[PDB]
Amino acid sequence: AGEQKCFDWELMTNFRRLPQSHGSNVQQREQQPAPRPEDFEGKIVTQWYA
Amino acid sequence: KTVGNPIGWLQEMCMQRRWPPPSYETETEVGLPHERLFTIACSILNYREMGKGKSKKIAKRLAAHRMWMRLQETPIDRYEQVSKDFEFIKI
Amino acid sequence: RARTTEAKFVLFTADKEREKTIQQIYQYRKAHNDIAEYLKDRVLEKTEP
Repeated sequence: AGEQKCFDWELMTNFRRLPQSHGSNVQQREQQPAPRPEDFEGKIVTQWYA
Repeated sequence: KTVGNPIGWLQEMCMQRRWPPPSYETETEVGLPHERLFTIACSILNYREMGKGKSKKIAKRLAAHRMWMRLQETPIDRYEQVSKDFEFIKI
Repeated sequence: RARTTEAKFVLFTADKEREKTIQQIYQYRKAHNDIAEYLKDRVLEKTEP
């Protein structure tokens, strides 16, 4: 609220540990939700296939 | 697909039909002593078939199986890659 | 040799020899168990040949 800053509770309550990078096969990728751009904007990703 | 004792079946067919018993000949023994290959012949009447194997037993069995089928018939430049999804399976 | 705590022992075998090497490892474990139980149960007063 205003120019005052506060602790970022949500990130730490979510990121207790960094999730491990695991690949996805076509079978389980088929019913996964379609990637949406705003979830990929300004984030960190890694190549699990390379 | 060699499930059984094909030499026994071969001699069974020979002696049941009073056909001459299966004669077996060893022509060649080729290769280094730790990789010698054995070649066994089988001859019954006018039919002669070949069987090869790492052992005289195996080559004999293969020749017998081959001629057993015969007498019934006639009355990359690249290494393949590996997936990264390999895991450590406990033993 | 892997004597440290939580040490990792890794075996590299191909797919076609998986069954045979698994049987070999079970045979080794059974031999170890047989050695242990033979040393445990056997009792002798003379304790020398």
